[PDB]
Amino acid sequence: STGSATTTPIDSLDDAYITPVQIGTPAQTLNLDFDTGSSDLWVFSSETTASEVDGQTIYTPSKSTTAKLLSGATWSISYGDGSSSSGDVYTDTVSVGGLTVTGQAVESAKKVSSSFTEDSTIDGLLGLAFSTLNTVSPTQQKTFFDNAKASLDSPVFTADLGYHAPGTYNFGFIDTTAYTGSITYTAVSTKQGFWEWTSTGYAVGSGTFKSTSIDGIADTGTTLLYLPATVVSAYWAQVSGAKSSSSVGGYVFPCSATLPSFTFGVGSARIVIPGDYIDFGPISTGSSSCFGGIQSSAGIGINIFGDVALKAAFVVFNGATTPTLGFASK
Repeated sequence: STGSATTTPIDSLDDAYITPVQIGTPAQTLNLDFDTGSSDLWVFSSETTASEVDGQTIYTPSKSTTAKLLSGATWSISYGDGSSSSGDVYTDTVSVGGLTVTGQAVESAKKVSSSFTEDSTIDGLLGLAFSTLNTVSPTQQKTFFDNAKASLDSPVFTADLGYHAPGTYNFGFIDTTAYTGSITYTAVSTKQGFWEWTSTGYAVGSGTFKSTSIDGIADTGTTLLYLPATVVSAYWAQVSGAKSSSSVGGYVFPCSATLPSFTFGVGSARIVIPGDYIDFGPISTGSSSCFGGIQSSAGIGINIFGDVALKAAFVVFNGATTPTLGFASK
């Protein structure tokens, strides 16, 4: 089997992407944030505190003939941005782009933090990291990809995110028309539960490539590219007037600037992020200070190849016995 679904930016900045997911019988379609940096499929639901729902589409398990409470199971998650959610668990039929998993754990939110409430476009998350991070207790549950893997033609999914445009998530096959050149594959460590790999270096604009190992995660659930402070400082030094602002919370730059590209290494291959991908617009409406899309990871504890980096590539998440990642230009 295979599945193919379109993923769509939630706003004009590509702050996140949403993909429609069918849950239950008859289907209830919710728009989920596919997140290769976490491992819970959770949804706004009929059980979510009413004051914490503001425009999202909710899953109502009582209206699904295939929904079953997973007796005794609860979940609770905190994300790297300070947001959180928690609730109980059903099993139900979940389909993505024509690919169906029966008995998928669907984590029903009783509580969500304010950042989720305030984002009416995201009805929940679908985690695509390794199932070792799944928060369900006392019986940890598998991700949608883990449950589907055995039935897939090939044990892979691919992320093809668009710049200011829709893209595609494919399950079970590699669309050879979706990229240029060849896919370069690189080793993955699953020791932290993430799609963790080592980039071979970087370049700023037309500058020379710096060979240096940068360990990081391929994370579709993070908007920006978070890299070591040395690398980020070298990038922003090429933009006149750019500075790190503690009050804003990162590097800002004059909105009048033309940004240079940023290149990262995948083995001997190179992925070029055009400068425009690094512009996240005015820090506040009407401001002439613009927020940068490459930021320091120094306060995180890990480097994060988020959407800014991933949208420049066709990315293969290879879930074979020994997982690997693949990157191609497109």
